[PDB]
Amino acid sequence: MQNFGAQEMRKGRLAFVRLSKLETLQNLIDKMLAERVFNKGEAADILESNDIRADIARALIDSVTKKGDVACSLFAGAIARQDVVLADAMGISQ
Amino acid sequence: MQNFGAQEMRKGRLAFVRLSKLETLQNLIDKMLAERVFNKGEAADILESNDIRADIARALIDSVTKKGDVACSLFAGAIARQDVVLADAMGISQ
Repeated sequence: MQNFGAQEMRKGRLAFVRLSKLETLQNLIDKMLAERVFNKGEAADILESNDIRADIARALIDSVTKKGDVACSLFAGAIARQDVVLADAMGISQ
Repeated sequence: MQNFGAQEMRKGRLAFVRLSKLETLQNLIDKMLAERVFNKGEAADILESNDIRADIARALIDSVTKKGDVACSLFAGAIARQDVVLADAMGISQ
């Protein structure tokens, strides 16, 4: 441990949100599962960010589609090379 | 090369939003940058509007803070062991 309470964690919040790397966040969450601070449901919730994920997907595919057929065709080739199942669900050749 | 234009891309839109993994999405953004489909400004619009990392960080530190001082102290201990810059910025000594 360290002697560092909730008052001190509130004062450190902005730095933590700004500066923490994603790899650090995943390890911290695993460490709080190992210490029994989190149960699996809580860790799952913290990790889940499907709404932002889907919003990234909308922005990406909408930016591609606006550029027309040649961009869409490059995009579809790249999807096939990245995830075969997603390509197949979309109608893309593999 | 595929011939997979905008029409087909719109018909696969809902599958792409629901089924894409986050790592796929980040890879595709890099690929579309590589292919000169995007300029650096476009690839950053997509990502900077939708920071999953910041979302995970806020949910994490707020779960810990609400559990009180022991949990906060364990959390601070693990931060110090992970990232010395984060630890220094938040007031944690190491």
